[PDB]
Amino acid sequence: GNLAGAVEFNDVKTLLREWITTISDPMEEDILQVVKYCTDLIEEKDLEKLDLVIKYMKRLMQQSVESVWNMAFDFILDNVQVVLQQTYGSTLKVT
Amino acid sequence: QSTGTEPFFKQKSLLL
Repeated sequence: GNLAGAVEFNDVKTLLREWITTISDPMEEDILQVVKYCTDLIEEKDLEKLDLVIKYMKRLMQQSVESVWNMAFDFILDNVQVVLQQTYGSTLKVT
Repeated sequence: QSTGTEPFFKQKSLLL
């Protein structure tokens, strides 16, 4: 359940809260890390906690909407939804 | 300094 080094569910929330608001953040690989985690949690069917991460990343990318984070919102949402169309056949509507 | 590639998310996600 590790995500950006954060092991616990409260840790990933607080750490990715910092990652988005305080960092110069690197190439889109770091966004695709959370996309990979969405795909893994899709295989493992732990989408309970992954929905938590999606809706909180919606919150944060909408609150920190500045160029790369605006683009990261569309990138993160779309990629989770296409893999969720592959497995479940429906798109997760956090909005 | 130049680490070649400088991640944050991925860095911690491999460093832990």
